[PDB]
Amino acid sequence: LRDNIQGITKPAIRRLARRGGVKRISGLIYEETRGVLKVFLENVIRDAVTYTEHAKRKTVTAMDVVYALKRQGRTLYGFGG
Amino acid sequence: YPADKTEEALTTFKTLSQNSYQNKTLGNAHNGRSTADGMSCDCEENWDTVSGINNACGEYSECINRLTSIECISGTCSCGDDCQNQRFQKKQYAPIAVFETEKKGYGVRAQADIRQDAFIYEYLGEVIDESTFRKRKENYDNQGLEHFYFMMLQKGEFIDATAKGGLGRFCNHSCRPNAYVDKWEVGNKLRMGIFAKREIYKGEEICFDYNVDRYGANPQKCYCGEDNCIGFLGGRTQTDSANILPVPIAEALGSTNAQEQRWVRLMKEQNKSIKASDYSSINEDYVNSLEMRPIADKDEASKVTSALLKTQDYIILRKLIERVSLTKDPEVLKEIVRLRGYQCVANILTMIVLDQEQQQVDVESFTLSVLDMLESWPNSSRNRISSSQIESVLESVKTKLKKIQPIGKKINSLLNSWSKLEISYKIPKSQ
Amino acid sequence: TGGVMKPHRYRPGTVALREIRRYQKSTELLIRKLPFQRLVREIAQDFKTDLRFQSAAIGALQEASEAYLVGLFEDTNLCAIHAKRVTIMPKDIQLARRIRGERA
Amino acid sequence: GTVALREIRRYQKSTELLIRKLPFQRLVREIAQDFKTDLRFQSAAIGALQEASEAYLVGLFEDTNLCAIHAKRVTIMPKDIQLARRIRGER
Amino acid sequence: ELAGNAARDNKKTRIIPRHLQLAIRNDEELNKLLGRVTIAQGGVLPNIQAVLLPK
Amino acid sequence: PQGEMDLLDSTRIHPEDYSLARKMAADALDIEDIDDDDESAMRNAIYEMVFP
Ligand SMILES: Nc1ncnc2c1ncn2[C@@H]1O[C@H](CSCC[C@H](N)C(=O)O)[C@@H](O)[C@H]1O
Ligand SMILES: [Zn+2]
Ligand SMILES: [Zn+2]
Ligand SMILES: [Zn+2]
Repeated sequence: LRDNIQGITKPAIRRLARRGGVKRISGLIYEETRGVLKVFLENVIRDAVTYTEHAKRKTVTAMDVVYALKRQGRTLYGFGG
Repeated sequence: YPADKTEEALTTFKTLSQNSYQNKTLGNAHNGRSTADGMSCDCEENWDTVSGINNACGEYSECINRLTSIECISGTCSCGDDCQNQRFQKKQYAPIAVFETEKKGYGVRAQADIRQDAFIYEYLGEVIDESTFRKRKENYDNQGLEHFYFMMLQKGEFIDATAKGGLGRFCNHSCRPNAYVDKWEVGNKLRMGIFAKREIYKGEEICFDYNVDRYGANPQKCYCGEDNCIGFLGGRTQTDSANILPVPIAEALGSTNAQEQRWVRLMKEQNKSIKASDYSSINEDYVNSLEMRPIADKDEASKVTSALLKTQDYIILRKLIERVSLTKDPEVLKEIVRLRGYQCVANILTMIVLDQEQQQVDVESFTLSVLDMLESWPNSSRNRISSSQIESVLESVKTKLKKIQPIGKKINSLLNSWSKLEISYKIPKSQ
Repeated sequence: TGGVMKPHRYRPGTVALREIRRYQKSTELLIRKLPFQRLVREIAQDFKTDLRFQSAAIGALQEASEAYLVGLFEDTNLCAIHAKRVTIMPKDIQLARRIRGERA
Repeated sequence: GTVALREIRRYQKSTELLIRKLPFQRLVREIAQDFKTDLRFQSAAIGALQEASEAYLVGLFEDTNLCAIHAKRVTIMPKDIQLARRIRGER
Repeated sequence: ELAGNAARDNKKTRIIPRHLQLAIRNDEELNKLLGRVTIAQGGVLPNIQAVLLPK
Repeated sequence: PQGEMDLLDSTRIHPEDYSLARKMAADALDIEDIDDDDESAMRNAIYEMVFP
């Protein structure tokens, strides 16, 4: 898998901004949103990965993800928490 | 004022109170995707107890649906029944009358003063598919009808106002219109309304921009009388490379569709910049690179005279004057005299050698390039010159550029030649 | 004379406000599943490979990322409104992250 | 303008508390009275409250200065206060 | 209770995460208690700013 | 005004005097760019005199 950060396409991030009540979108903002999404995903994925590695498992389950998110003060309801 | 023709106009077609559909599938909003969760405005019903009128969703209210061009539906919205955003459904048209003036046919006039952004009248007609539109268009072209009666409701769906419709079909095109057509959503359907772009007073004609796609049809001359008129009815070009300068002006320079194609094809396709279609800015390089051939047609001479009366560019006038220098047909020159070419040449001189947007050497070259055909044209009376008094301009410019002695001597020879010509009579008037 | 009059285009903001209402009324996922899954796998590859990712974990990650982005865009819209603008810029994103404490 | 930078440099280099002790003490007692009467207070609890409130107000003023900077201004306004509080999550 | 009421305004007999998110976010004290939680498939409350609208 | 029909066809003026009538109409409207040989301007002038 090689540089699929472009998979978060411009209409999709436009939709995500549009849900927040934003009327106009600058042309330079898309790289910034991709960067912050990469940072957030990086942190949560890192925490989930070390949770899985402590559990002596090779597959990340939903429980590790919900645990990592709740440990960052971003508690998620609906996935067996 | 002009006599009312409202009933006479009404008798020409089957009056409709609402849009008719070829079938139940056409004209549905969201391409037929029924939005069961219809967009309900959160407005509270504001009933004036005196008049019994529900003032909710008014013009100066904050109704979200009104802003988003969606009409409230009774029994589904919190605004209640008979709100102020049911203009299409209640059919509350502005009061209008039909009359006739200038070269136009029937036309619509305002029977009362109409506010800005106010709904005027719903464009009515039969909703038809593309094939039915093509068949009706072919039938009308066979019938020789000289009037547009088709509007695009949306992609693949048109509205015909020929045999059945409303008063809106009599609205005439204006290149500086006071009204405009807009698309709105009423329930699960799409409507086309006409709204006031500005404040319109009683008796004034109501007009909108047609922005007409010709679909390959020939141009029709525009007689709206607006100062900003382009002279023909149309819209956006069907492709790039189609025009660089306005037709009359382009054909005045000897350029045609092929010569306007060739320049853009040679540079734009080879990584050199040509701007979009806009005649407000003249591209001097195209005019310099254009080829020039002598004029032998009087309609081309009329187009040249129109270009002189319209174009302000130095380079276009230079190349037109050069083309006239190549031109030596006496009949075209007599036509230019009838068109009063001297009158236009006076302004062409004045703008360049009295107003100074250029360099003195280049203006001198221009003056030497424009005195020659003035010396060469056939002249038989000072009454030709009297329609322009271009001699006065010649005196002013020889006095301003007195240091450039060839121009002065040529103007001396020119005024000496013109001074000897005969004169023609003007009937004396009582005093 | 068989030409057609065009319906012209909408004003800037009308279709924007329409789609604002449409996306704030509906609840489906706005990020495509497969590119987001590939992105998650790309981020996870950098630490230790041969890591299988259950569908529920990917869905939870997608939901959390969408919630975070929506909240950040709400804050950035507030920032843009404060600066007498209606268009959000990256400087508002950076300022929102700064005041939120996510960026030092 | 010069004395503004002098005050900024002096207070950013100093470490003593800037809120006066006795009015803050009376404010704490007045606030605590309406939850329960006849309340006693240790001095160290009042000092801890003063230090925490001063740190919180300094952080709020820094974020408010950032908000004021955003709007091409140099003067802080109440709208900056509620913008910082709204974004930070207080109600 | 609040979720069933919010469903009742939506003319629905099925409680979904959307109604739960509506019930939580529209009540001040419940929003205060459940501040830092994201409801899966809950969506966002409709909120358009006043000066964002045209004139 | 340049059309096939003519204003003076509804009068008692003979067709040999149509240019005479148009010169009268043009000179009465104080026009000065008019030339006798320009029939178009004559027709425009008489049209604006009889049907302003
Ligand atoms: N400004 C204008 N100049 C010339 N013709 C115009 C015009 N505006 C409209 N038209 C003509 O009117 C047509 C639209 S239908 C308008 C009503 C019609 N003229 C009638 O009286 O029955 C156009 O296709 C064109 O032929
Ligand atoms: Zn309403
Ligand atoms: Zn309403
Ligand atoms: Zn026109």
